[PDB]
Amino acid sequence: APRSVDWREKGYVTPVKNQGQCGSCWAFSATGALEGQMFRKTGRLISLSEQNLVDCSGPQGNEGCNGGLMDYAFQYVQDNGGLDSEESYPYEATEESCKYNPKYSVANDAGFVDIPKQEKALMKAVATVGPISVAIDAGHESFLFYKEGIYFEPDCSSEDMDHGVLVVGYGFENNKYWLVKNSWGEEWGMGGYVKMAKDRRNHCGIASAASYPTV
Ligand SMILES: *C(=N)C1(NC(=O)[C@@H]2C[C@@H](S(=O)(=O)c3ccccc3Cl)CN2C(=O)C2(c3ccc(Cl)cc3)CC2)CC1
Repeated sequence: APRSVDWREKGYVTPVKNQGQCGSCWAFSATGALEGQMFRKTGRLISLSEQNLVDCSGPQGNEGCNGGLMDYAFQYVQDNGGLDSEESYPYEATEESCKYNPKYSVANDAGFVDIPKQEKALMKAVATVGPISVAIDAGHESFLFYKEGIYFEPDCSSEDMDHGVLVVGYGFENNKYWLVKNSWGEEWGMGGYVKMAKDRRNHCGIASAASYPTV
C-alpha cells in the first residue's frame, strides 16, 4: 500500500459536521463511509442524512441519540432501499418520528464489511476502499481537549470503544498516524480532525471494529 493516503484530496469526504447534544456519533461515522462509497461508485459527493438514521434505524438495533452502531446503520440502508440526502432531511440533534421519503434517496448499499482486527488490514482497506468507519476509545479527557499533533493516550483501551469516527487516510512523521474525521464540529481538534497513533498495538481500538458499506 502507499506510504500515505488522504481521501479528502480525492473528493470522497464532506466537510466536518457537528452532532451537537445527541449521541449520534454512529450516524455520522456511517454517513461518512457511505458518502465515500457513493462517491467511488457515482463520482458525486452528496452529504447524507444522519437524522434519517437517528429517526428510522431502530428496527436494525440503533438507539437514536442514545447510541448505535455503524453496521446497524448500513443494514438499515439495505433493508430500507435507500437513505435521504442531508439537504432533504436535515439534522435536528434530537430523536423524532421517521420521515424517510424515497423520492429524495441518494444512497443505497447491499450490506457491509467487517474488517478483521489488524491494523495491517485496516491500512489495506483505507488504501483500497475509501474512508472507513471505526470504533475508538474516546473516553479520556485528553481526547476531549485534543488540539494538534499525534494523539496517544497511555490509558486507552484496545478492546472497549465508545465513539464511532471515520478514518480518511494515514501518514507518517515511528509516529505514524491515522487521519480521523470526528463529528464534533470544526472547532474541536485540527479543524475537526485528529491524528491517531498508528501501528502502536491497535491504539484506542481503532482496528477493533472497522467497517464500511458494500456499494
Ligand atoms: C456517540 N455519540 C456515542 N457512541 C456510540 O454510539 C458508540 C458507537 C459504537 S462504537 O463505535 O463505540 C462500537 C463499539 C464496539 C463495537 C462496535 C462499535 Cl461500532 C457503539 N457506541 C456505544 O456507545 C455503545 C453502543 C452499542 C450499540 C448500541 Cl445499539 C448503542 C450503544 C456502548 C457500545 C453515544 C456516545
